[PDB]
Amino acid sequence: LSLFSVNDFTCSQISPAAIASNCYSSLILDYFSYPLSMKSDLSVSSAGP
Amino acid sequence: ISQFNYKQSFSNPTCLILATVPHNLTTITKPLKYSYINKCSRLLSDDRTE
Repeated sequence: LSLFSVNDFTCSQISPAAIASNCYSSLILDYFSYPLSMKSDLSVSSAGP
Repeated sequence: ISQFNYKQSFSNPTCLILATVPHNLTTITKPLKYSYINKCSRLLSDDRTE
């Protein structure tokens, strides 16, 4: 969070504080280039392209 | 079934008896199905420990 300003912070089916506090059996981090304008198009589940 | 439902007392002398009601005796009422709890657990507030 310090390295990159967070334009949108959302967690689905989980709490951000909870993930940090609880030890994780596995951690997957995904980085991809994405346009700032299409905030709605990016979703955990959507009918969007 | 013994672990999470009913456990007999080791210290007191105990007898375990399994019996089936006769057709003639209608006083008993049959349950819809036999039901037992397979597991019982408590999740801690942290959620990392159960």
